[PDB]
Amino acid sequence: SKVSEQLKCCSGILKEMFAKKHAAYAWPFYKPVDVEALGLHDYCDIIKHPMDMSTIKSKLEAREYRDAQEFGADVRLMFSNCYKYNPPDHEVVAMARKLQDVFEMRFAKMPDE
Ligand SMILES: Cn1cc(-c2cc(NS(=O)(=O)CC(F)(F)F)c3ccn(C(C)(c4ccccn4)c4ccccn4)c3c2)cc(NC(=O)Nc2ccccc2F)c1=O
Repeated sequence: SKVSEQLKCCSGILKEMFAKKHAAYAWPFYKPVDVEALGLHDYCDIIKHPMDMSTIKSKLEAREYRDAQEFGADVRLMFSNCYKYNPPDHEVVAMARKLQDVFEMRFAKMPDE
């Protein structure tokens, strides 16, 4: 099915996002932001739907995403939360932009038929 194939591409993109070659900028997105350990007392107030790569991985496996668009929405939610909460000069934002570039360039090759 077109959907099965799209999901495989999504699985491949997320696997690449976890790969050692991208770890220097991907690592802060591997798991949910630990608001307690980082002392981000206002994070929950500011961000309504936290998202991270391990959460996306778990959702893909459980077959939560019906298609590439649903999967893409959660990847873009992860980056948007970073752009929303952090000051634009924060290092983590620079890292988000590098990981988003890897994501967008490969997600743009999604099979179209
Ligand atoms: C998506 N996301 C993720 C994180 C984040 C998560 C971590 N680990 S984790 O367990 O949570 C998730 C996991 F496992 F995947 F890695 C660590 C461990 C160390 N750090 C540093 C040293 C740091 C600095 C620069 C670049 C990268 N890492 C750190 C320490 C203190 C304060 C900031 N940064 C982390 C940062 C923070 C956000 N935002 C943010 O830290 N904002 C902020 C902090 C202080 C002042 C102003 C701010 F805007 C955010 O969005």
